[PDB]
Amino acid sequence: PDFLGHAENPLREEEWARLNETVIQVARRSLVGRRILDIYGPLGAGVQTVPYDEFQGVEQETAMVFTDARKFKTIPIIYKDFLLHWRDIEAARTHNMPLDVSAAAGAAALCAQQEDELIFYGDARLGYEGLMTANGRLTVPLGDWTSPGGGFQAIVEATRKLNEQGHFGPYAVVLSPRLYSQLHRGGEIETIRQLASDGVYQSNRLRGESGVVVSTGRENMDLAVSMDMVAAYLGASRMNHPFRVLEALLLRIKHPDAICTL
Amino acid sequence: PDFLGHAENPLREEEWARLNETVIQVARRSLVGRRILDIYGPLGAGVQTVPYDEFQGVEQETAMVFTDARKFKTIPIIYKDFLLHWRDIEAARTHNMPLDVSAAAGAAALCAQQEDELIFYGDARLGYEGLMTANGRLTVPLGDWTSPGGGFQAIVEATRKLNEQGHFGPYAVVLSPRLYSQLHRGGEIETIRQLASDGVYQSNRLRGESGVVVSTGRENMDLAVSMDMVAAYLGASRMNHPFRVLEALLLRIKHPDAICTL
Amino acid sequence: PDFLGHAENPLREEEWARLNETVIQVARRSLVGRRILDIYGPLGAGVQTVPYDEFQGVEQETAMVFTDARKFKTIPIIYKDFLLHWRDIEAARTHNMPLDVSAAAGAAALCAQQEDELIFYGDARLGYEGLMTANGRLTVPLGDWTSPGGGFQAIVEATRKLNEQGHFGPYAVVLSPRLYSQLHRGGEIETIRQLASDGVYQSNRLRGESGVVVSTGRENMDLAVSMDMVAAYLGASRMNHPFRVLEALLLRIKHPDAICTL
Amino acid sequence: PDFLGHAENPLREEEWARLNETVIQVARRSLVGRRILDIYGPLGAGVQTVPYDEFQGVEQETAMVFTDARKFKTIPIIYKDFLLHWRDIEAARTHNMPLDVSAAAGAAALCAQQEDELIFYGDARLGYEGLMTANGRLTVPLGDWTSPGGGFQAIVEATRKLNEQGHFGPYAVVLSPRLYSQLHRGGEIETIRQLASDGVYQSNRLRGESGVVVSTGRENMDLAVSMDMVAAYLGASRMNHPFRVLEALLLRIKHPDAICTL
Repeated sequence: PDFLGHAENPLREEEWARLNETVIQVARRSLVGRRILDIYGPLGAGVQTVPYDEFQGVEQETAMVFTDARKFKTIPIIYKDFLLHWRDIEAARTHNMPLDVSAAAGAAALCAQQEDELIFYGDARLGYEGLMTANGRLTVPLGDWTSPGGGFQAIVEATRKLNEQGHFGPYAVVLSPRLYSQLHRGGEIETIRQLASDGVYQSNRLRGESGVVVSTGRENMDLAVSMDMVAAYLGASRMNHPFRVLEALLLRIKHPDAICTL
Repeated sequence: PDFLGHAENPLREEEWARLNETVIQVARRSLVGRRILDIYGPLGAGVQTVPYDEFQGVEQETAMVFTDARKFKTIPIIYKDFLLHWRDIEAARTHNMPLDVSAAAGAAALCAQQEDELIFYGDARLGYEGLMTANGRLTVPLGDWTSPGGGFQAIVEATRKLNEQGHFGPYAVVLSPRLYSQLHRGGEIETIRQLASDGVYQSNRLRGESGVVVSTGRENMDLAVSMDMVAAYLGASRMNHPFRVLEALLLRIKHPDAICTL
Repeated sequence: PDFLGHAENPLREEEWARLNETVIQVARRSLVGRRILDIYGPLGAGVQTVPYDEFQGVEQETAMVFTDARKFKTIPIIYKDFLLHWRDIEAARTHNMPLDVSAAAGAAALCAQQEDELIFYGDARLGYEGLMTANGRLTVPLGDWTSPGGGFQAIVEATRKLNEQGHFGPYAVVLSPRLYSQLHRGGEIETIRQLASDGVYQSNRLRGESGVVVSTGRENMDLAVSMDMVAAYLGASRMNHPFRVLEALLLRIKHPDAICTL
Repeated sequence: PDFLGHAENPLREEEWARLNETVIQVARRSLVGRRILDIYGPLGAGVQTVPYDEFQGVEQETAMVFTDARKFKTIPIIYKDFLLHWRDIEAARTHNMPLDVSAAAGAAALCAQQEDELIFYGDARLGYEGLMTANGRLTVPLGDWTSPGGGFQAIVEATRKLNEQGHFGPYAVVLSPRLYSQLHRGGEIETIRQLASDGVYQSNRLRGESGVVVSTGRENMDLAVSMDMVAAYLGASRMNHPFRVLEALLLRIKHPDAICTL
């Protein structure tokens, strides 16, 4: 039975691994920032604060007191809860029928949307900054995208001004849906991907007529992931089984002038 | 100790088996419908819906689409909660003294009363029907039971009219307490048990001056039991241990004209 | 799978044995003639004709030709068909859930009703006789059963006249429902069971205000059962599985004056 | 010989596996909904009903009765019959020559056409809904597709309105042949595949000047496949061998506002 008491493990090893791979594949399919940002590895669930800066480095009958000049920030956690019926779990095992993980997929999609929202825009009340709200970014006037080549000229101007401060490298462009739906002239996206070697992507979190061009590289910006998106058991409730899809991560912008918004 | 942390199993194997047999014996002692109904086996906790009908059975350059004409209904669950103190459980094991299962017995009795109520009368809002509320039943005018033989004549009339549609077989009679308390003439119940071979029983769920005669048989009516009455651990609360006596079952009336109410 | 082709055995050994025991128990619960008749054993499915009489027993330059004076009669077969869905059988095995045998139970009940009808009344067009239609039976005028002891006096008269031809022995009485529903005076059935040692039974096949008293014994009447009631597979149809509950048996009345109808 | 009697298996293992792979490849080549829908696994032939909703989740001297609020629907079966001559099967084995499976291929193609018809349009008499007939779908006025970019603008409007309710994600567009034959301006399909990441497909079941855009994901819509398309033996007829290509599946639309028809 295994349903007549509180359980350490309500699902079998294969059921947990089908819940985890579904969560991971939904996250990979719905996340856009992981394709333009470098990951500072999976640090571990025990890591709570990370340095937001780079380490620079620095007696007469008195000892010296050395304190790190680097600033530290705590890693936020984004989570979403869902529930599984116990009779459905009993049906998976005794009938030998697959388990439905639609609730887990929906929770993972919502958590991945929240992650991209946090990456592109910060919070302004917990101290977190985003790519579109960082201080020091380079901002270029927008141009008429309806004309053939207006978006190309805007990207050229953005690239040139981002170059003028010593940031070149492969470039990555992320555009709002309202800008992305104006590239209908033909293969006009392919003549912007030749200036953006890392890629041109569409982000639904971007609001209004806005886009961003970033000079990629670990020296400019990282995504410190304390723990990757995963599903965890919150303990049985009233015979039913609640689970939580959670991920802990932070965005570190070390060179705020490597970002150029439109 | 085993009380200093959350537990998979707060009771020992013998304690669980003394809780389960007490629940089963209370259910058997307090249930009347299991003596007049045939059980469609213990289907399992994974079974959630069952067919309410019997399977009857049923190209030109086009494939055919076959859908079952049988109707399906979901199996209801009846449950009752009780609580066990942790110090009392510690006293069972360390003092080697029996455990008190009075709360479990009371919960089982309440759940068995609810089961009989659901069997005899449906719900009318969740779609469930009962023996006294089914459409198509055969209803006979009642007679004066105070006179000697009035109940016998009522049962004879009920039997004859139930016969007139091809339903004979061993007959089972279930009477309300107010009808059962009117058989004081002597061994008058024993001259009705000779017409009802399956038995004459008393049911406290029956309301008013009412009774029922059923032509027993799997072809006429079944009691699909997804899972038998059992006690399950709902997880530790604040050091204390809540348990739930639960049973999942449904009543299937396939020949509604095999039932005759008084 | 085992459902992707025509099958020798659609059910497992345990499924066949649960179909067979259900058929047998329904037959035993619904048959009344097997309690008053002696069985001439299970002869076998290969037996088609049986002698209807008892063997009594019976040269000048010419051989003699001996032909048995016993008459022979062919054993009738009573059958009823039902159907099982293939998806339900697949659900029994893969889900490990019990199989529903309600159709088999209904077919067995109908076949058992037909058997009792054939036993009590013959056919008159295939040559078969019954207990209530045999030539030579002893018939006694009926009496008013409403009066206290009228049925007892009728049975006494029947017993005395059945005695007057050398037939005593344990007596067996079978009454119609309309006669059986007139024994409400009290334990009046128990004062007739003291004259009928084999038993007083109720038969729904008997029509009108009629009953029968038989002097039991193999020398007077037998029930030759070529094959007992059993379920057989008629071969797959269109993915679905038809089965047949069948029984082959005949009633042999060797002393027609050992039967007394009311 | 093996043709002189009824057979469990008229074909050899390799012949069955060449009949099954041909059926599967025809289904894969002729099915379009399996490329835009997520499959709720092969549940098994024993599964007959599935929940059409998502599980949400929910004493005083009285037990509580809990009934699932989820609605259940039965899984339809689509089948097509074909026939194989016995002399042709004998020729496959004794001559060691390949077997012709053209009839199986045709039956699989017809069954796959019926599956797509059922997916896109329901039945309206058995309770099944489709992508083009669901209640709650988002419907956008159509535009002149002859003009260069009219289809692109229609898809942009559909995407924006489907976005306005919280459904973004990879988008999948399915168009009727009469709409698909109007993309002759050049690589205009490739500038709509940049807004539909899951793909733009053509469906012959769509009628008139109609198309659909769906926000893919298990949380929005699934295709519960009880059993995949397979060929089964219906039993020998008159020396000849009939087979049936059958598939049991249902479409589950849990978020009807994730669908936008043109």
